[PDB]
Amino acid sequence: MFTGSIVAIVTPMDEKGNVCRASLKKLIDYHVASGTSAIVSVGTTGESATLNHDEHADVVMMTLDLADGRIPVIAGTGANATAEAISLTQRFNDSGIVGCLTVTPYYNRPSQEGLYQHFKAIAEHTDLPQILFNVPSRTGCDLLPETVGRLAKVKNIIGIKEATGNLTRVNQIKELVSDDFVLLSGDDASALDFMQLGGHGVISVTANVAARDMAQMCKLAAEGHFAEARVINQRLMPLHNKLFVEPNPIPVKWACKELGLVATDTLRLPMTPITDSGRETVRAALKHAGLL
Amino acid sequence: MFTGSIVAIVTPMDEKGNVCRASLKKLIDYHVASGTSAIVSVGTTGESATLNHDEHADVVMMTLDLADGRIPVIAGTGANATAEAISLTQRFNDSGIVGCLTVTPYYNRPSQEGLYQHFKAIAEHTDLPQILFNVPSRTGCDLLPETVGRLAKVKNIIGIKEATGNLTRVNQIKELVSDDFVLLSGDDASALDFMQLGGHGVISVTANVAARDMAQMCKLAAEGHFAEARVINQRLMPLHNKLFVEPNPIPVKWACKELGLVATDTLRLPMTPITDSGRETVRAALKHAGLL
Amino acid sequence: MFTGSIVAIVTPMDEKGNVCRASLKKLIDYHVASGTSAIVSVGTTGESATLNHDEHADVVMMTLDLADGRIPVIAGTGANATAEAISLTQRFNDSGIVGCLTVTPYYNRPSQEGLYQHFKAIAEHTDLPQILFNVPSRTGCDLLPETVGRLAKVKNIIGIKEATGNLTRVNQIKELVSDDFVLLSGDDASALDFMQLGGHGVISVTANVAARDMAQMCKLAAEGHFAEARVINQRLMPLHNKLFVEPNPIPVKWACKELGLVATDTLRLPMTPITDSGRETVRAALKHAGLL
Amino acid sequence: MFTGSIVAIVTPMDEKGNVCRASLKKLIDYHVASGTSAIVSVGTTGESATLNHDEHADVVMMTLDLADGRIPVIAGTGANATAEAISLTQRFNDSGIVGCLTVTPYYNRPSQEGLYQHFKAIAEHTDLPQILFNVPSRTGCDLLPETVGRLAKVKNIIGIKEATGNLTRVNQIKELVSDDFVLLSGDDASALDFMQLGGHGVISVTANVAARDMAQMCKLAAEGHFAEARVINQRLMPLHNKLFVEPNPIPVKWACKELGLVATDTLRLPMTPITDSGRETVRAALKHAGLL
Repeated sequence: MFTGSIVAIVTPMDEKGNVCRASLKKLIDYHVASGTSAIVSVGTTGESATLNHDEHADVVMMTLDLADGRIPVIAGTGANATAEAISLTQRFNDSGIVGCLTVTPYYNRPSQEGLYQHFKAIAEHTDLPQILFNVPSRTGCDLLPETVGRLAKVKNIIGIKEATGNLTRVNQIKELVSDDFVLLSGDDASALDFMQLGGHGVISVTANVAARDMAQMCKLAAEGHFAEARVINQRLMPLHNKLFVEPNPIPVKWACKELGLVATDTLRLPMTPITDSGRETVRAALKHAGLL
Repeated sequence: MFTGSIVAIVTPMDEKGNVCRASLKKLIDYHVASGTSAIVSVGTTGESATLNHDEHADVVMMTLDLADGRIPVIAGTGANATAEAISLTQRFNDSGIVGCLTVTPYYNRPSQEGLYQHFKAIAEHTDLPQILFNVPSRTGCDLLPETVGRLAKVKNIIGIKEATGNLTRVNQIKELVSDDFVLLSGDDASALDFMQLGGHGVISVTANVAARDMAQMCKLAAEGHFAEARVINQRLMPLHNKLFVEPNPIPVKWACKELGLVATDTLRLPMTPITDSGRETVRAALKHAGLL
Repeated sequence: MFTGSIVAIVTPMDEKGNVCRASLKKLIDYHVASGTSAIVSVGTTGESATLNHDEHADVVMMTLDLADGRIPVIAGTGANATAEAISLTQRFNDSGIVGCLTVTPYYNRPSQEGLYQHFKAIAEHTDLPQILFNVPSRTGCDLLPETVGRLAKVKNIIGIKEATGNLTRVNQIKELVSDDFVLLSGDDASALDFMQLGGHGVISVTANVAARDMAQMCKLAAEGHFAEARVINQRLMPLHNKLFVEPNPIPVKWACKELGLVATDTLRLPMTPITDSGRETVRAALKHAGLL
Repeated sequence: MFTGSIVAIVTPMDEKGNVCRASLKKLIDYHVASGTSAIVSVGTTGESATLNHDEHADVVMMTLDLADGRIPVIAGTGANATAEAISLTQRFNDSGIVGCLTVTPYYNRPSQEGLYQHFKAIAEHTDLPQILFNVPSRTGCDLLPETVGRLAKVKNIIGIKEATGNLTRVNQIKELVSDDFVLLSGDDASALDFMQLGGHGVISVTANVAARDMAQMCKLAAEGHFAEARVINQRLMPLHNKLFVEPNPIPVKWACKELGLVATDTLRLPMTPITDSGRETVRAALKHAGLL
């Protein structure tokens, strides 16, 4: 499933930074019960940056196992070297995942033509559906709509997570691609606007802690009841902003811990513990959402 | 040596995309003869992003052996995961490299406190001199002068490659650190200005193909003879700019091949072959510089 | 009328730069026949910058006279000194205009509190409805939603022309103001998106030359037929962009001349004649729109 | 004189918002005694935006008479309409001012060709020396070095006040113009760096309240004694920054009043009184500078 509220799930860790199975199970049970459409495992919010490919794979397999068919799982598979992205993708073939979320190469700043060849080659060497992921603030490059349109012609490139926060992109992309190509927001604070403009859902950080509200908001939005959805969004808006008051996923892991959904808020360096000021900002956002 | 013209050297490759030993030797001899003060091996211009850590270590060791004590070699050791940066740094402990060039974590956007804990841990796991590297347009994050001052108090952290193109940083950093701390431009087009403000040199892309002029420009600059250094800078300014007409190192590798310095201009995806129009652009800038 | 397609009308000039009555009449007849909701007289596209207050007033009175009750007229009245904005506003009291379009002070970069006091004082000393105008790219300041919300409580501040091109502003403002406060796009290329998000119309440069299409697009948008409206918008999109290929109103005045709607494309300095390249770009956009 | 520390002088006002003659005389005496090289009368810091042209001419003439041949006076003559800039310039022909400081048209965003025709026409209607003024954050447009080179060939255009804060412009402009062409910082915080790169001085806001230190800093800089100039710059750096904590000239006028240099800190709307928090911020920076 590539529609509705999709959680960009945290990788819960113990005090030594290793995946905590008991916390992860609890989160998955929570998403099943709360009506989340799918789980992105080991994307950016899941600390893909600081797990090696072995641990990355373990977490995705553990997520599949615990999910036990009750909720679809999409694996993060992005890399800034095309050969590495292919290799990582091969690790998940015939695993049970329903798709992959794959980011524009970060740091090395390829051209549009380079981005096109990068994703075409990934797509060629798998049967798994691919969701492109654009986030220039993190990567230093910007997959423009024209190039998205070229890539949408590839059979198994089926959608895009668009995280510019630039809402003009929704209809620039939409007019260049087929009606079943999926447009997903990657920016929680502008996500309802994104859907109102024609987007089909959101890959969401807020959904980690407000899963039920997020699920209802996205369904109301898909039904065209945008005013009914804005009431919920307005409740969630302090969360949409303050979950990024310190680098993601520091705030959301703290929030998960405060709610009792995970055992510890431990991250891996270069992420560092939440400051006390961040604590009180996030706690106030959780209260505004009605979660504490 | 952490002063004068330091080349951010390309990793020349055969048509298969693997390191070409004869081309690399030719490049190193060229830098020895040209007066280049040091080599950065497998930094960004050397395609650190598309080489695995074993391949990257093989290229550093091969560059060191080929230099044969004639020119100091600095290893690129950057990673966006701290444990991974330590691990890569440790491959070079007691190897003969004189120091490491280590970038701010890219993509995961750490806070200033995160940047501090990252570089500090790295420095504590090595005896090698560490040069910080700040390049916000590639990384999505910006190591501010205040934090550079903090890290400069670590015995082992001895300078910064500053690639913002924002020349105010030279004296903001200088007043916060000791006189022994080295300040290096990471932006060829503004590097002479950077030295005129008190910078000690440049880690240069232009130097790959104009090593003699670059060495002489930096020597004049260190001596305070700025007007004569500008005459060289003006010859070189089209290269400073046009070597980024397409994503680096696509232009510089083609220019190396055109000058007979390397056998092929092959790169790894997501870098792609230079376009015809970029070919003509770089040819004209080489001509302007008097090289072709 | 402050809803639908509102033309930011050109001030047609003869060869000496003086208002051309015959061309202006033709334009007004054209807007009456084409279903334009209203005319903004002597706003930015009408060269408010280069007419003095006497000429400014003459053009607005001439526009009223020629309009002859058939179409409502809104006068541009903005100034970067509060006392000048008041004085200019007093010139139009009891003139027949239905409202004023008043820009954030440009150049002097006041604070939010300053912007609040600026517009409150203007509003206090007239009965005429006021439409706030935010356009940071031109002014160097940005009237934020919070401050719009404070100003909306003033009886006769009735709406805003929002020209950031940042579509998140629509619902940020809307939730802070009453349901009859009017939200108008000031950015043609993102205007349909703006209306789809809840905006009530557009103060438009494209409407100078594609009035009928613009009127229909805005009505379809108000009725919720967004797909039907996008077909028209897609026809107009090259115009929405290329009318700004050179500084507005240079392209649109040329376009008006090519269509025969005005006698000359003359502007006042520092606007200069369209280049030949601009000519062919704009002509191609007019053809794509089906106007030539 | 178009060299050294040139003050962008406030227009001190009584509580009614009109020019206060006793405060202005006190300021001019202060600059004569302090070693300030020249006064810019009714530039931006002098509230050119909120004074009509008659009031602005009255203040320039009063500043000239009070200077009584002891210190050269430069008139601000900027306007975004070319005919208006000419008219204002002509008020000062044969008046005793030594030159004009004239800004790129703000708000109407002319092309580079427009900027060329604007400044050229102005220069042709006067015998007075003209200093160009580029400040893109206020004006919405950017006079590039290439165009500065073009205008410098006009006999009458003799320098530029560069307020981008982008220090690369110093040598981009310098290589395109003759050695007689003057380069002046318009950004106090980067002005010493600007002079170290070959700049000839600064038109300064800081100098309003720290005229002695500024004159001495610029004198040391012209002599090449940069390290000793930095010691002064560091004393002054909190002012360089905090004098813009609220929109200029709100902070500098309050600081003038606190030092007993003017009778009131009154400004014209849309500038508003300094906040309590800004009061405390500016007080601390004055203390740091050793003035209070």
